[PDB]
Amino acid sequence: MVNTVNYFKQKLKTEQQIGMWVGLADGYCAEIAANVGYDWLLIDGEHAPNDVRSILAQLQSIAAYPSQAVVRPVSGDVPLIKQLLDIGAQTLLIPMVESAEQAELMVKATRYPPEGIRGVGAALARASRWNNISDYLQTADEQICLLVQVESKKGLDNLDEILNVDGVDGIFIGPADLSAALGYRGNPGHEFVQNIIVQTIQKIRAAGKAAGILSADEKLAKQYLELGTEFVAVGVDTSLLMKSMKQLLSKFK
Amino acid sequence: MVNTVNYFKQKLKTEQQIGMWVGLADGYCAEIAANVGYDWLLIDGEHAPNDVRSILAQLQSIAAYPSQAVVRPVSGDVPLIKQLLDIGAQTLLIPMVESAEQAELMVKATRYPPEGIRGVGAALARASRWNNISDYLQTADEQICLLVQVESKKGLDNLDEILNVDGVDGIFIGPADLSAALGYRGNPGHEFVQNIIVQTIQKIRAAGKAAGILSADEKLAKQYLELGTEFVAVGVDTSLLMKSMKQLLSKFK
Amino acid sequence: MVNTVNYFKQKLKTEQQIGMWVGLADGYCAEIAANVGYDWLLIDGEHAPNDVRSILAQLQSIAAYPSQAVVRPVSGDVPLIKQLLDIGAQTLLIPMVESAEQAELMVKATRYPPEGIRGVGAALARASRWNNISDYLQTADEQICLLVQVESKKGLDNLDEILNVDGVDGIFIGPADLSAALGYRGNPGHEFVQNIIVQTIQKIRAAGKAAGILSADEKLAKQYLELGTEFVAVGVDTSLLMKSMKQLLSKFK
Amino acid sequence: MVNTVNYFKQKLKTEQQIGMWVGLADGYCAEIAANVGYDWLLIDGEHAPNDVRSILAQLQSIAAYPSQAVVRPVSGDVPLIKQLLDIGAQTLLIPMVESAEQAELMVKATRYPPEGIRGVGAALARASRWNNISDYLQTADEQICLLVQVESKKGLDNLDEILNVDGVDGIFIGPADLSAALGYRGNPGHEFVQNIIVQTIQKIRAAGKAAGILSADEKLAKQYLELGTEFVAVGVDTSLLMKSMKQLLSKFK
Amino acid sequence: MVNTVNYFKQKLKTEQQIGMWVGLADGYCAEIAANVGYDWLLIDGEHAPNDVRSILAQLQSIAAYPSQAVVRPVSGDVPLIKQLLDIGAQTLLIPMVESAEQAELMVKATRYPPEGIRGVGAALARASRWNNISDYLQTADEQICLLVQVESKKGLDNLDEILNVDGVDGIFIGPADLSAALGYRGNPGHEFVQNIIVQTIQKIRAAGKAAGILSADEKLAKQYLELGTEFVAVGVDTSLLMKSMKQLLSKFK
Amino acid sequence: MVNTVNYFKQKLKTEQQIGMWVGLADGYCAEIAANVGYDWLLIDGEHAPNDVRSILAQLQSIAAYPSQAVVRPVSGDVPLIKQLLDIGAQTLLIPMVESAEQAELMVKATRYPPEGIRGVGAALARASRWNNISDYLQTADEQICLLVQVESKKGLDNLDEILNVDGVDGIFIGPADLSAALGYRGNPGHEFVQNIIVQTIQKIRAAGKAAGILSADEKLAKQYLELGTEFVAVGVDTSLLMKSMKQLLSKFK
Ligand SMILES: [Ca+2]
Ligand SMILES: [Ca+2]
Repeated sequence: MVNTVNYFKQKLKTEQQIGMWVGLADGYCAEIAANVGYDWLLIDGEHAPNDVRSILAQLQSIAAYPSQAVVRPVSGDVPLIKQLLDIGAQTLLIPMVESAEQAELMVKATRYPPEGIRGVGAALARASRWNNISDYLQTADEQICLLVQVESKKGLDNLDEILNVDGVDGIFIGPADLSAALGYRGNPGHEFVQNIIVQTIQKIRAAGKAAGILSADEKLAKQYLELGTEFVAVGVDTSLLMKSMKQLLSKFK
Repeated sequence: MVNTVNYFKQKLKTEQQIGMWVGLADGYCAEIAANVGYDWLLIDGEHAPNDVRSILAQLQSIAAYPSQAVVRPVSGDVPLIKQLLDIGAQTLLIPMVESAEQAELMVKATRYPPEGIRGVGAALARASRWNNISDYLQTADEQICLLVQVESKKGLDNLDEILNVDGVDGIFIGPADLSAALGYRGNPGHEFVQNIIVQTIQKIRAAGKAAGILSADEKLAKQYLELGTEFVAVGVDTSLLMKSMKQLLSKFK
Repeated sequence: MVNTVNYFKQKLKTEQQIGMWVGLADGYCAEIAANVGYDWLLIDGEHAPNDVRSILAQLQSIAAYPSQAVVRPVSGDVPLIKQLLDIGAQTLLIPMVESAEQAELMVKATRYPPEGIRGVGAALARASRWNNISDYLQTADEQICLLVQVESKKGLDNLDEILNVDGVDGIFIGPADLSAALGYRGNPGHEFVQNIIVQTIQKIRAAGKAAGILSADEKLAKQYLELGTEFVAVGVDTSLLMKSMKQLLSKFK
Repeated sequence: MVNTVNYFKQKLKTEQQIGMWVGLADGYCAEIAANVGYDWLLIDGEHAPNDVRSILAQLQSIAAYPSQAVVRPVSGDVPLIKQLLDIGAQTLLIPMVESAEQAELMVKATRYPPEGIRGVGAALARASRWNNISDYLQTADEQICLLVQVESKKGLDNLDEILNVDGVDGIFIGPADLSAALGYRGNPGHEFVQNIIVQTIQKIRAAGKAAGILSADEKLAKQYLELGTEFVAVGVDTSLLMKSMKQLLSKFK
Repeated sequence: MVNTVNYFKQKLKTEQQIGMWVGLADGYCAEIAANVGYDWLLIDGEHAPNDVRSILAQLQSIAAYPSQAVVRPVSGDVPLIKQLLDIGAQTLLIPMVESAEQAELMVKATRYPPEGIRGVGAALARASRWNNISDYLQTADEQICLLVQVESKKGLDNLDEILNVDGVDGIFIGPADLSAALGYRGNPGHEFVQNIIVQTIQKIRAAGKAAGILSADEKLAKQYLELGTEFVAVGVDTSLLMKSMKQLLSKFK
Repeated sequence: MVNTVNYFKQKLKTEQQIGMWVGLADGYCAEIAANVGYDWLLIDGEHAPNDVRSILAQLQSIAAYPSQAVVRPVSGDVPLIKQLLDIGAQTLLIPMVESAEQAELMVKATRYPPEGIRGVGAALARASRWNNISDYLQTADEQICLLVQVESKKGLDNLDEILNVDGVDGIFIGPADLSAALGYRGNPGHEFVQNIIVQTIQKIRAAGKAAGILSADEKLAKQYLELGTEFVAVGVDTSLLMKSMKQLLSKFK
C-alpha cells in the first residue's frame, strides 16, 4: 500500500476548498456529513466532546468518502498531536498559536526525528495501516499538513513571524475567539473586526501560505472566497441540526 | 417521588402534538432535538441503530426537557417491551400490528400481572427510580401509553378489530411501509394511498382512539392536522441534518 | 488449559450460597460487588439495562475474584442463551419458565449437539478461551448449570413436571413476579404468598433440585436459609446504593 | 449517489472468493482485517459478542476497503435481519436454516413489500445513505445477497427443497455445527463427515447455487476450492491472534 | 432559553449545601445519586475513571434533577477546563492549587476574553445549548462558579494570597491529600491535622469566601457544619456501595 | 485484602520476563493476549488509541490471569500517572525520559506525600479496591514499579544521571525512536545503532537497574536475552494479527 495521499494539502495550492465543521462527536454523524460532498470536514477536538478514540471512529467513517478530514486538537499539546497523527489524522488545525517559537514546535511535533519530535510507533498505528504501508516512516512527513489558528491579540502581534515558519501550511482565522479577543465577543460582524480579518487574510496569502476561515454567514463566506481564501468552512453540523429542527417546528408552533 | 406524569398520553384527548423523529441514535443528538420544543420525540428502535442501552442514554438526555419521549421497539416483542418499560419509556409505538389478538398481547405486555404480563423488577428499574417512586407497582399502568402501527394490508383488513382493543390508545400510520404494502413503494403521495390514509384516520378517530402519522411534507402534515390527527411527526433528524448540509453546500458547490 | 470449574454448580449439593443481585449494568460496578465475597453474583439481563456486550464486560471484571457469575437472560430465547454461553456464562437463570416442555428446551439450549441444540463456535468464544481450552467441546456441558424461575400460576401449575426435567439443576422463586401473579403485586409479605413459597421450596428440595430465592428482608432470607434453600440472594446493588445514599442524606436533611 | 454495488454477489457466478472470519467484534480490529485483501470478511453476529451497533462500526471501518462484508446474524430473526439491512449489510449468512419454508421466509425478510416483508425506513438508514441514494427503494433488492447455513440433520434432510428456493444465492456448510450434529463434535476431519460435506457441495453447485465453507485447515480449504466451492473462508481472526501469540511465546517459553 | 441558573453558586452565600461524591463514573450511577436529593453532586475527574465524554453523560443524567453538578478536573489544565465548561459544567473544583498566580490563571480559564482566556465555541457547546441560549456569550461568566482545593503545605503557605484572588468563590479542603501532605497519610483524624483544618476554614470564611470539605465521618461532618462550612460532602458513592454490600454479607457470612 | 503483589517488580531481580505489546486497545483483545502465558503485557497508552477508561477495561480483563500488566502513558504527565495508578496499574513505562530531573519527578509522581506527589484518593480507586485493601495508603508504594524509556540523544547524554536516580527500577530501550533519533529511522538493524543499544544495556545492568527492550526479530530478542536483559517484549498484537492474516491469504492469493 502507498501512504494515503493528502488531497487537502495539495489542494491548498490549486483550489478553494469548502468545509463543514463536525462537532456531533460521533462516527455515525461524521458519516452523514461525509456523504454530502464537502472538500473537508473539521473534526473538532477543541469545542466538541471528542477524545482520541471518538476522533478515530470519525476518521474510519469518513475514510470511505472523498471528503478530507482535518482534526483540531484541544491545544498544541505535543503528545496529543503524536496520538492524532498515529490514528491517521493527516491534517491538523492547532488552536491558539501565538508565536513563531510555538509554531516551529508544532511543525516539529508533526515530523519524525531526527528533523522533528513525532514519537515513532508505526507497527501500532492506523497511520501506517500497522506497517501495511511498507515505507511509512520514510513517506509520512510528505502527506502531513499543519494549520495553525491565530485567535488572540498576541497571535496578531506575531503574525509576520508565524508566517515565516517553514512547515506552517496555513493560518486559519476563527472570527469567534478573534472578535472576543478584540472586545466584540459574539459580534464578529463589526467593521473593526472585519477590517482586521481581511488584512490578516491578505498578509497570510502575501507570505505564500493558505488562509482559512469559518463563517455560517453566506455573504461573509462568499466575500472571503472572493479574496482567494483557500479553505473556507461554511457551516457547523450542530448549528444546522438545531436550526433545521427549530425552523421546521416554527411552521407548526 | 410521585410517578412521572405522561403528558403525551393526557394530551391525546386535549390537543394536537407535533413530533420529531429521533434516529441519530445518540444521547448527545437526542439532547439537541430535546431543546427545540417538539411536543414528542420518537426514539426509533426499529429503523435507527439503537439498543436498550442507547435508548436509555436518550431517555436520560431528553428527561431534563419538556418534550415527551415515545420509543418504537424493533417489533412487538414481549421481553423487549418489558426492557424498554423498565428503563422508563412511558409511551411505546409498536410496529407491524396486524390483528386484535396481537394488539391485546401488546396491551398485556405493558401491564403488570395479574391483569397483564409485564415482568416485575421495580427495585432495578429507572422506571420506579429504583423504588424512589414508592407506589410504582400500584401507579405504573396509569402513565403507560400504547400506540400501534398499521402498515400492511392485513392490518387494514383488521383495523376495526384493532380499534375495539381496550388499551390501544392510538394507531399510527407510517405512509412508507403502507405505500410499499399497497404497491407504491417510495410514492406515498399517490391518490390511491392518500384516500386510504384519510379513511383510516377518520375510522381511528370515529372509534375514540388517537390517530398519528409522520410526513416531512409540510402540505400533507398540515392536511393531516386539519383532519384532527392527534400526534403528527413533521420531520426526521437524519433527514434534516443531511438536507441542511446538502442545501448549504449547493450555495458554494 | 482445563475448562473453568463451575463451583456454583458443585456447591448446589454441598452448601448454601449467598448471592448479590448485580443490576448496575457496568464492568466497574460488577468489580466492586466482586470484591465483597458473595458466593454468587446475578448479572441481570432481564431487569437491568444489559446486552451481551455489557454482560461480557461484567464477566471479565468478576473473573479475577472467587464470586461465581450467574446470568439471567431477558427470556428463554435459544439464540440469546447460545450467545451468553459463548461469552463464558456457565450458570444461567431462565425467567418465566412455565412447562416441562419449555424446561426441556432450555436444557437442550445449554448442551451441544447431538444431545442438545447449543450452536458450535468454540474457535470464537471466550467460553473455550478461543480453543486455549483444548477439549472444550468434550468438557463444556459438565460445567454448565441451568436454573429456571417459576414466577406465574402456570409455572406453579406445572411445578412437579418441571421438577422431573433432567438437567434443570435448580428452581429459583422470585417473590416479585409471583406475588404479582397471585394478586398481591408489591406485597410478597402476605401469608397467602409466603405459604406458597415455603411449600414450593419444600417440593423443589424433595425432588432433589436446588431451591433459590431473593429477599432483601433479612428475616425472610434467614427463614429461607433455615428451610435449607441452596441459593439465596440477600440484596440488590441498585437498592443498596440508593438506600445507603438516602439514609446518609437523612442524617443532615 | 448510486447504491453500493454488491461485488460479493456478482463474484458468486464469476470467481472463487477467499474469506476471513471477523469475530474480534471491534471496528479497529475489523479495519486491520480489511487491509489484508480478503475477497470477503464475515462479521459474526452469532458466535462473537456483536450487536447491531458493533456491526455498524465494523461496516463503517471496512467500507473504505475493497473487502466485501458478509454479516451472520445470531438467528433467522426477521426484525434483526431488517436492522442489519438498514445499517447497510448487503450480504447476510443466516444460521441454522432447516426447511424450504424457513428459507423462503429469509428471502422475503430481505425484500421490500409488496414482494417481501423488509420494513421500509430509508430516510433513517445508512443502507440508503439517509436517502442520498435517491432510487434506493427501487434498486435495493438487486444488491442484496442471501446465504443460508445448513448445519443440522434436518437441514440435510431438506437440502433439495432449500436448493429450489428462488432468492437463496448460496448455501454455506459450517463443519463445526455439522460434525457435531452428525455425532463427531470437534472432529469434522472424519471421512463420514467429509463425504457428506463433498456430496452437499456437489448438490449445491448442481442446483446452480453458490457453495460456501470455512476451514482453517489449508489442505481441506484447497480441496474445497478444487471442487469449485464459490466462497471459502480460510481462517478466523481470534484463532490467528491466539495461535500467532502462542507460537511466538513457545520460541522463548 | 435563558442560561441555566447556577443555584450552587447562589447558595454559597445563603445556606449550607450537603454533597455526595460521584466516582462510579457512569451516567446510570450518576442518575441514581441524582434522585436522592443532595444539594450538590461532585463528578470526580481526578480520582475516578472519567474523561470529558463520561462527565458529559453524567451531566445529562443529573440535569433532569434539582441536585447541582460540580466537576473536579484531573488538574488545573486550562484546555481541559475549556472542555468541561463547554459540555456545560457550571461549577469546577480545581485540585492542587498552591499560589495566587495559579488561582488567578484558573479564574481567567473560566472567563471569556477579553477578561479571561476561555476558548470561544458557543455554536458547538451544550453550555450554550448550541446557541439556543441566545445571549450565552454575554451571560455565561455570571453562572460560572470556581472552587479551588488547598491540599499541600505550599497551598497552606499561600492561603491568604489565594483568598485575596477575586473570582475564587470557594476553597475546598480535602483531608486525604492534606493529612498525607502533613505526614499523617490515611489518618486525617489526628488533632494536629484537625486544628489546621479548623483554622483554614476560619480563615476562608473570614476572607468572605465559601469553605468546603469532604468527610464520611458523621461527627466530623456535623462539626464542620457547626463552624458554618458552606459546602460539605458527607459521603462517596463507591464507599457507600462497597460498605453497604459488606455490611449485608456479614449478616450471613 | 492484602495489596496485589507486583510479581513483575520482584522478577526484575530473579529472572528474565518475556513480554507482549498490547495495542489492540480493547478489553476483549487484552484478554486473548492474557491467555497465552506472557510474563508481562504492555498496555500501550502512547502509540495505541487508549485512554484511562480503555486501559481500565484491559486491566480488568488481564487481572484474572497470571500475566503482569505494564502501562505506557502517552507522556510523563504527573496527573495522567496519578490516574493510571488509581485504576490499579502497578508498573508504568514512561516514554521520552531525558534527564535525572525528569526521572526524579516520575519517581515522586508514583509515591504518596510526603515523600512523593501522587494525589490521594483511595476511597475511589480500584488500586485500593475502594478501601477493601485496608492498609493501601501504607503499602501502595512497595508494589509500584517505575520504568523509563531512553529514546533520544539527550536521554543517552543523561544515561549515567538517570541511572543514579533511586526509584527508577528499569530503563527500557525502544529501538524505533532511538534508531530514528540517531538518523536511521526505520532501520534499527544498523551496527551503529546496535552497538549503542548493547553498550546502553551493559551500563543499565552495571548500575543495578533492570534493562528492557522490544524486538519482533527473534535473533535480536535472543541476543538481548543472552546479554541478561531483564524484560524483553518479543512481539506486538497488532503486528501478529496483521502478519498472520497476510501470510494466510498468501497461500490462496
Ligand atoms: Ca473515552
Ligand atoms: Ca450495545
